[PDB]
Amino acid sequence: MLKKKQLTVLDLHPGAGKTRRVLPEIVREAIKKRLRTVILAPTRVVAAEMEEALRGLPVRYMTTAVNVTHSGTEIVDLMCHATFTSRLLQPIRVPNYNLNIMDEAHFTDPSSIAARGYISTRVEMGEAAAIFMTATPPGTRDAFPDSNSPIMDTEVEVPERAWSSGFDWVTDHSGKTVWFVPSVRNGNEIAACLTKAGKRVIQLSRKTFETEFQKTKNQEWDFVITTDISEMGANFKADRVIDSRRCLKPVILDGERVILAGPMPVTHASAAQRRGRIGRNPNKPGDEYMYGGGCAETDEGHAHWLEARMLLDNIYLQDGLIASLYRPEADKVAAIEGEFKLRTEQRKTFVELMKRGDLPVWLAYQVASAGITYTDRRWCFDGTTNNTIMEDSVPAEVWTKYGEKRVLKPRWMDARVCSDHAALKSFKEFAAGKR
Ligand SMILES: CS(=O)(=O)Cc1nc2ccccc2[nH]1
Repeated sequence: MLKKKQLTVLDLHPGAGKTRRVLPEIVREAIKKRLRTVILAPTRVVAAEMEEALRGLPVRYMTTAVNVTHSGTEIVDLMCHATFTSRLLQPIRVPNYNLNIMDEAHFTDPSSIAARGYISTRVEMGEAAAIFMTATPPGTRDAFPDSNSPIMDTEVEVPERAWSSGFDWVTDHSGKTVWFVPSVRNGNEIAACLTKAGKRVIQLSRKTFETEFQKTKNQEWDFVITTDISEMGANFKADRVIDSRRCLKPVILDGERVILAGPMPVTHASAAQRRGRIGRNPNKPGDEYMYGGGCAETDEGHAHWLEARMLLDNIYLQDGLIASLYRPEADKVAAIEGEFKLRTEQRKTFVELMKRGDLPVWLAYQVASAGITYTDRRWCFDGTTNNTIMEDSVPAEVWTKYGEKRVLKPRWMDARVCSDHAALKSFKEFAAGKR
């Protein structure tokens, strides 16, 4: 695997031991060969699990999620996918890694897709090797891969709202269930219904995942209600997955706004990763996978692949060259390579809007490419009437940094800034000049 111009897809089935068995073998061999190596974890939770798999090996943990004192001598770096892409974008030296290892390499967040594009381009240029570790490579059509133990697969209607009757099988279960929902708001309603029926429920989403995931170890629970973030190597001691088979798709309409379309079917890869939370224990056959819909290739035209192009157009590779998306996922977007390349000062604004601003890539781009500076929040209030953001059926209002109460009406409307209470709270803080 460790030869220049090699990209290997380590596509062992879920729970086959890619992280705990294969990865330390790869790392020892890379250290022996003096390959400057990066290991990319999708989440801080996975970064911490990797430390345990790699214990004793000379690895530099570029994450506050791991407590180790380093030698200062490590040639193997470990960081999150997002951290890698973030450092590429910033005016900071990122080593030209000889070996690039991406764990949970199916992750479809923009920074992960961009990292795969940058890495696969360096490999194609002859410069580097790469290993993408996932059961579900891009364009996989198999929602029912092999498992450590046999799984009971049943197609069944799954509730997406509070229910009173007709789903006794949901609550009649005495074990632990991981339930994939298409959104935080949908999980909130299902969670409230289960809590009312006497169940102990933990909810996981991107913003809450590190903190809340620890509850699955520290407290007794009957259900975990999770969005798609638990597709990325989250492990549970569960004997059932309930899968809505639904997700939200961010969609750019007319180059001018982002909507959260759906819910609509998941990809085959997502469905296989959802299912792959169970069947992991060869001593516990008969884990259950209950699924409420079919799959479709909903990554086609999904904003994350266009956002990935906005990131890659703004990453230095060599002179004016621009990294391509990883070939198997390159047709998910219709973009002109280089169309999103920004001049130095607009690029700095773009980066700050994503890093400090915590804005979605697409929205950060609209603001930065308009020539607006990071602290100029006038655009949060001068949109068309149909861009008015609503909070509990009334227009959302903030006090501007000038001390004026104004209706939140952004010039560019991206649905992700108000997809749940937490998102809108964060965007209100932004519009007010509070970060
Ligand atoms: C024990 S340490 O030296 O803080 C490990 C480390 N090295 C880093 C380099 C860049 C960013 C974070 C980093 N954390």
